[PDB]
Parts: sequence; structure tokens; C-alpha cells
Amino acid sequence: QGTLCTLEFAVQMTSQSSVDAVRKSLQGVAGVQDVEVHLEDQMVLVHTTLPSQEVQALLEGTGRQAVLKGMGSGQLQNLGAAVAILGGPGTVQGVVRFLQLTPERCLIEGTIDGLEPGLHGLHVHQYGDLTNNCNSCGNHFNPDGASHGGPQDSDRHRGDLGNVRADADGRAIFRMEDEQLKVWDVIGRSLIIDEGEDDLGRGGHPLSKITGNSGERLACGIIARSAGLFQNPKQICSCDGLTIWEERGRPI
Amino acid sequence: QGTLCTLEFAVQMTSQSSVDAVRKSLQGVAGVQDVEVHLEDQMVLVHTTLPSQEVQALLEGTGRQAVLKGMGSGQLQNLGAAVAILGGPGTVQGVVRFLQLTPERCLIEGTIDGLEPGLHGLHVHQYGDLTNNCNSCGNHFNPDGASHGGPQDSDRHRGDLGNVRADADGRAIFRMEDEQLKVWDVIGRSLIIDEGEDDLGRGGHPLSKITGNSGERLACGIIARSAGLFQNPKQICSCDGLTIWEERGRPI
Amino acid sequence: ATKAVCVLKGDGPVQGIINFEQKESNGPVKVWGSIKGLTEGLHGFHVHEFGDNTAGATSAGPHFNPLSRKHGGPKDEERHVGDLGNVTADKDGVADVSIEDSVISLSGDHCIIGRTLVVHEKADDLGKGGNEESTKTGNAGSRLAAGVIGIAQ
Amino acid sequence: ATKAVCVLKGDGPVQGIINFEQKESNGPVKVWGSIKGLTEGLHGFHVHEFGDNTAGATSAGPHFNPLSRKHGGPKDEERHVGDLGNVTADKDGVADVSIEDSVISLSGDHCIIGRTLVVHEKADDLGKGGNEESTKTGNAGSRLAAGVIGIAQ
Ligand SMILES: [Zn+2]
Ligand SMILES: [Zn+2]
Ligand SMILES: [Zn+2]
Ligand SMILES: [Zn+2]
Repeated sequence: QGTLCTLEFAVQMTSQSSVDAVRKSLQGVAGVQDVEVHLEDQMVLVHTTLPSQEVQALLEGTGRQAVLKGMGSGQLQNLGAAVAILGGPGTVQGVVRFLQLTPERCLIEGTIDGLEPGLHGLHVHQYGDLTNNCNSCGNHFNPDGASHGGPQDSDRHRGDLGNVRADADGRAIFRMEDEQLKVWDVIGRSLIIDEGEDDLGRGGHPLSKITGNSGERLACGIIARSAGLFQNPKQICSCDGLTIWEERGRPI
Repeated sequence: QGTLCTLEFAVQMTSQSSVDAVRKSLQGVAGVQDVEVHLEDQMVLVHTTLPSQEVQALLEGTGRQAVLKGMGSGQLQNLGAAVAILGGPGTVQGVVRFLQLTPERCLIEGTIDGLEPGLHGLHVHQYGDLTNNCNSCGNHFNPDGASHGGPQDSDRHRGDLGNVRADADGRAIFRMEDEQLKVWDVIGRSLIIDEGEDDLGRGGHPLSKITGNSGERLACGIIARSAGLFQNPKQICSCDGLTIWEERGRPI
Repeated sequence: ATKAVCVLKGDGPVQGIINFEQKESNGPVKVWGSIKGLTEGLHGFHVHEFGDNTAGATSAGPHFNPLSRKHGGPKDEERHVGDLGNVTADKDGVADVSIEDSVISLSGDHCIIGRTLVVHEKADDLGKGGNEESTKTGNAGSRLAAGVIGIAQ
Repeated sequence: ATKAVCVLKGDGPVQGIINFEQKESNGPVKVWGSIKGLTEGLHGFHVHEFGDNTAGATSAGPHFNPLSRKHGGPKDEERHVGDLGNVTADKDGVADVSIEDSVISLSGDHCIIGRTLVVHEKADDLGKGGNEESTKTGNAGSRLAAGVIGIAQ
């Protein structure tokens, strides 16, 4: 198979007969989808599965030197989305949704019921292992080898999301944005809510620099792939250096 | 197939179960393409080949009163275009092109060589009959039964386009817009250029009110369907009350 | 349009006059006329799509085909609208044409008025010679003589 | 991900623990575990597309199918990625699960992590029962127990 990008080579092109020759070398070759040759730019974009070595040799086989200057894929995709459902021993239950707004900004938004009113630590942990309730889930997610922190700290565990407040009726409603967390990087890991407050590393307790002294882990879910509201984009029309895409919301 | 317009009926609709019933009557009936049901508007658009009688009866077959309030077809089309090639016995040759800019405005633009310098009558005639040179072509095109005139006169023959000037070298280059002439209405008729000046009905000759005394007819062509620069539009995508169309120029 | 007419001409000796007449709305069209200057044998006889002959048979373009079908004889169900088959040119080089056809019209979506009538070099194989070219042109090849079909009195 | 894990649960007595392990990059995946609480006989065993179980098997959705194919057994060439066939539940209602499969992966475009594993009510007919439903679900019918496949140590 080999998967297709678009390859951009730069070629010294001047006459229409040179352009005739460049197209000639890739005209109906095995595994080249589309060729496009911007003669103002002196450039040749190549929609193909083939390696850059092989394709450069076919252009150079005519007798022209073909310097590669870029590779890309005008495929478009949706922002990523996910959900974690929190359950465990007894009262605590909740749903938390994730949406990658930009590749640098993730939006987290959810609702957790049955909490002893006040502040509770919320953290992404390393494993999505619910075998032993919330204790099989491993540590705070920490691929950068940082010390535990609060969400307003540069030095923190990726998984550190600080605290959420349970109201009067034992219920936490929250929205937050986090720049170190990324939906693609946590699918299959776990979200966990804690017995009591995360001290954000500012407790001077032995656990502060490690868990923020948050207590027992009450409830956990796996951060699971969700369908978006929207379907995958579809190309409806193309030209030289233009594509037109449709994006329809899902039925239900 | 070809008789596929879109029919709009107004229906007393209130509940979603009424809408369930309306769709029910046209769900998979022979020859109905698409149904669409704006319940804010209490309206039902019906993409179908079927007659309005028949479709009203199917809606009314449930027991519900279905007043028709419009018909249309969201098919899109190109502005119409045409060309006449002028030849004859003698020296004179030329090409004149027509383009219907708006349904009220036609653009005429052309070039005619081998003319005795100065003003020559140019007119659309009734028939595209080149059997007897330019004399089989009949009169000035005059479906509204007007008297001959110049292009700045309301009362004139549709076919009256006034005069064009042959320069130094016996060559007429001209553009004009005409609001009474229409490309769709002259396909298959003839364009003719004349020996001498059209007097615009202001000559006091017996021919003034009939031909403007323009002389022998030197050269004629039939006003022929031309491909135009652009391809027929193509629908690339639709939804409820939206369609997206592509329009590409011709390659060659 | 009840009646229409075409005057065939080229560079070579081929020339002629073809009349069209239609008496009922979506009725048949009588086609009749003569063409002198032809080679003996059969010659293709086609209404091409456009009447624009600024660039010859490249601007007039393909066989008039509003239903996107394959080329055929006039007697076939699968045909272009413009397909009127062949004309028989005798020893002297004249083809006395006389035809009836209910697929062309002088009105509606199959209206030939304003399009180019063409007498082609070789005979029309009726799409039956079995290749890609046979189902576009019927391998009648190049234009001999042509003219725009115009409205007639 | 070398290892992953799933904890099956539902409303009924059905429950269990399934492990995944993959030793080569786009190699085979060993699938193994146990499930108590089942009816005796065969039960369908499927990775569905999404892990979102906010709305049950309507939100988790269909069998995981990135190559748009028809339902089949694991041994078929025509199959969904998610199709792992059947598990054998004994007289006591336990199924000791053991499977090897090189179409699912723990990475790349066939990665099952973050999706829902499901043990279904009836047996998977492997698409061979000959109707429309057989080539979507293999007529295993309703979900008994399900869980999101998560990363494991
Ligand atoms: Zn931490
Ligand atoms: Zn006049
Ligand atoms: Zn044809
Ligand atoms: Zn399946």
C-alpha cells in the first residue's frame, strides 16, 4: 500500500515543452494519483503513495534536477473528543467530557454527584485499569517527570487538574481549559476524583510534591473515545490548489 | 425525470405526529424524490416529477387540507450565448458574438472586414435561410409589429441594431448592448450587414419606415448556439434548503 | 418552428441543401434535400451540439447528445439525438436525401435549430464496429461539409 | 501500549476481566480473561467503535469498522476489525476467554484502546445466517456486559 501525502518538488521550468516533459514522467505511473505543475512557481505537487526517492528519480529520469521543498496532506480532520464516566464503591457518580479546541488547548467540562461538600482533587492517572477499583489506576499522569502541582503551575503533572467544588447538594459542576493535557494523549487513561482537597504541592506534607495529599480515590472512569457531534469531513470538489469540503452533523 | 420541479404546499401542522403523518403519505411513493417539511412555516416542499393534482390528492388522502402556494426548480443555468459568422458572394466576412448578460440585457460584440469605410446597417432578420445568399433571410426581425427605427427608439424592430463604422482599412469593430433583443429568441435567425447607412427611419424615403434604406445586403450568417466559456453548473452537495454548485470553465 | 433549413459547405467540392419540416408538436421531422460532390458509397450524417464554427468541428463539437448516451443508428433505442445515420452517394457523387425521424425536433429539449448539420467523410458504423471511437463518432471521421440549421419560412 | 485491560459490567449478573497484550508493532494481540454470570453456550464478543457509554450501546455504537466491510468471524477475510467471534460459557456460566488476533491492534489505525468491549446475549453467527442483520451484528442481539478498553501496566 504505502500511504499518500502530497509531495512538493521545485523544478527549473521555462517552456511549455518542459512542463509537457515533467507531466510525461508521472503520467499514468503506478501509484501516483494526481500531478499538478504551477509554472509561475516553478513547482510540481504530487499526490502519491510512493516514496520521495522513487518519485524524485522519475522526474530526474527526464534529465531535470528536482529539489524537494515540502510534504503535506490537505486531508482535514475534526477536533478530538472524549468522555469519562466516573463510578466506584457507593455514592459517587459523574460524567466528564473533553474536547480539543486547538492542538494547544483542551476543554474539560463535567458534573460529579455524591461528594462531601467542598474541594476535591481531580486528576488524570496513568492507566485505565479498573480491576481493583481506583487503586489499580497508577499514579498521576506524568510523562514529563514533573513534581505535583496545581493547574496554575508550569511544573506539574500533566494529569494535575486541581480541585473542584461540590455545592450544597454534594454536586460539582465545572468547566476548565488546560494547555498541557491533550485528548489524543490520554485516551485509555483514567480520570479520578478524590476524597479531599489537593494542596497543590503547598502543604509541606510528605505527599504534597507527589499527590497533593488528596486522600482516598472515590470514583474513576476511563477516558474513552466519543463520537463528535460532527461527521468526518468529505471532499466534494477540487481544482489546482483548492479543495472544497462538506461537514455534516451526525444523525440520531 | 426532466419534469422534476419542487412543489410547495401549505398544510395545517401543529404536532410532530402530524408531520410524521404528512411524510407518511409521500414516504416511498412512486416518483417522489425528496420531501422537506418546515413546521415553523407549516409548509411542505416536494421534489417530484408528479403533477400537482396527484400530489395534492396524496396529502389530502390522509384527510388534511393541502393548499398549494408555489412551484419552482432550484436548477441553475448559464447565461445564454451565441455567434453568427457572416459570409456571402463578395468581399465581406466577419464574426459577431452574443451574450445574454441579464434576461433584460444582451451584449453584442464583433468584427466585420472588407467594408466600404463609414456607416453600415446591421440587423437581425427573420429567417436563417442562406439558400439564396442574403435575400432568402426575410425582413428585419419584428415579432412586436413595430415600425423600423434606430437603437435609441422604443418603437423599433427587435432586429434593429443601427449602424457600425468601418474604419480606414474597411474594418468594423463594435460593442453594443440591446434590451429588446434576446439570445434565446434569435437562435436560428440571421444576422446581416448592409451596403450603406441605416437612416433610422429619419430619411423620408419609402424604405425608411421599413429597412432604413440600408442598401444591398452584403453578408449574412445564422445566429448559432455557441458553447460559451463555461460548463454547465453541477450540484456538488445539498441539505435542507441549501445547494452548493460548482462551475468550471471549459478546457478545449 | 415548423420549417428549418441548412446549407452545407466546405473547402472541397461537397455542398448541398437540407430542409426540415415538423407538423405536430412532438411529432416526427421530415428531412430532405441533396448533396453533390461526394465520394460514392455511404457517408455519416450528424447534428453536432453547437452551431459555432469559428474553429471548425472542434467548436461545433460532438454529436448532439442531451441524454448522455452512446452513438447509434437512427433505428436504435440507444443513440445520440443527432444520429441520423448515413446517406447514399451515387456514382455521380450525389446523395438525394430523404428521411423521417422522431427523436430530433424543431422545439423542446431535442431542438436542432441553431446547431451544426455535418456530412462526414466515411460511413457511420452505427456504433457496431466495436471500439471506443465507434460509440462516440461511428468512425465516420472528418467533416466534409457543414452548416448551421436555421429557421425557415 | 503493550498491555491493555477491560472490565466488563452491566445490569445483569454478567461481569469479567479481559486482558490484551501485544508484543510486536502491528503484531498479533493475545486476548485473555474470564467472564462469570453467562448463560451456557456461545456468546458474541465485539469491540464496538466508541467508548462513550453515556447512552449504552447506542452511544458506543456499531462494531468497530475502519475499513467499511461486512460482519464476519475472526477467521474470515471479510470482517469488521472489532469481530472476535464467540466465547464459550460452560455449565456454571463461566467463559474462560482465550484468543489470538492480528487485525485488532493496540496502536495505529486499528487501535482498540478507548473503545468499548462487549459480550452479547446470543452467539455470533459469523455473518453466515444469511440476512441483513447477520452482516451488521451476526445476530448476537443485545449487550449483556461491557467496558472501555484501557491502558494497563
Ligand atoms: Zn500530580
Ligand atoms: Zn428594422
Ligand atoms: Zn452520435
Ligand atoms: Zn462485526
